[PDB]
Amino acid sequence: PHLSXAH
Amino acid sequence: STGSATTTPIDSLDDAYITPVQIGTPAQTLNLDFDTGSSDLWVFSSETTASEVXQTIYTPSKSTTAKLLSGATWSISYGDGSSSSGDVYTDTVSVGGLTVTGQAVESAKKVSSSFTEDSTIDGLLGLAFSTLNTVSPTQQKTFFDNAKASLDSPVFTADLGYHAPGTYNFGFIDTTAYTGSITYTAVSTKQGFWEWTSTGYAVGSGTFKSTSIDGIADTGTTLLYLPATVVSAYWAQVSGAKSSSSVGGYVFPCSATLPSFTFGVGSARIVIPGDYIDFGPISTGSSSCFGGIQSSAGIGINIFGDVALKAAFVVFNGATTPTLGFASK
Repeated sequence: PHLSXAH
Repeated sequence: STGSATTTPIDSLDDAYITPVQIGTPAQTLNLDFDTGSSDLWVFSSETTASEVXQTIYTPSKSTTAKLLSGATWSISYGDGSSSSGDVYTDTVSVGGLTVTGQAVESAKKVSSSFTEDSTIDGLLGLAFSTLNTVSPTQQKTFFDNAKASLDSPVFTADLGYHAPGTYNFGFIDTTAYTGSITYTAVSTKQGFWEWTSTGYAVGSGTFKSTSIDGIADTGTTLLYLPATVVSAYWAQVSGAKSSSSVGGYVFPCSATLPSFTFGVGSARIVIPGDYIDFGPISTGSSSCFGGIQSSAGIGINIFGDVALKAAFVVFNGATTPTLGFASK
């Protein structure tokens, strides 16, 4: 898993 | 009023942290990821496509204080491609004792496969500035925003742990929580992000290269993304380290004792311990581990995710001109 939250 | 609530890592790797939040009347409790890099409060709901649901869900029609916000709709995509959309309700939301009425609660009609496959995250909570809220046609206010009126002080603090639980405080700063003084630094909101600028970096017991690093404080992000040459500067101090296309980022022998990284905040220096940077074995039982610092070249912005944030006590000052405080823990 790996999270990258709003570009 | 004030508020205190625990935040606990969803797993062994600290990929993300969830916090319990109480929605509606009577209170329905969901574990949402507090995300300072976004501005949407959304959760899995009774409305979500069933095959897309594996999460605790929000049921509007079992809450008395819920109200449908007519004609409003949302659609969001995050940094990694994941996305979701639905309609909107307003309802009472409580965090660690802090209660807000009429908060917009975004009900998810559909969510992407990554959300589906995460059983630990029931939804997200935006702690970024409201200009990034995806509610159409009239943007809704974030929890903090809505709460600012009744806060003893218009501030929130992030105290994330290293493979341990931590705390999110609203309305006050727990002095016992940190060591030394807090160094505040200017925040730009042009990008709607808690956007700031580090003063530089120091690898290990090496010298502090004075250089300006514009990034964001993003609790919704795992790793720390910096420009390519900074990152190179790091890893070159680790013999076994190399970049791997297959893993997609710097890999190093797990048995490696990693050097510290120091970033600037004013004349202040935050030191991330070496261990924080070992993230984990690329697969269980592997000899190779994945690095906690990675290039942000492909992303397009420097991101101070959780690996850097758990290294400090962080204050999100929500005054009319916002600031960011950093204190070591």
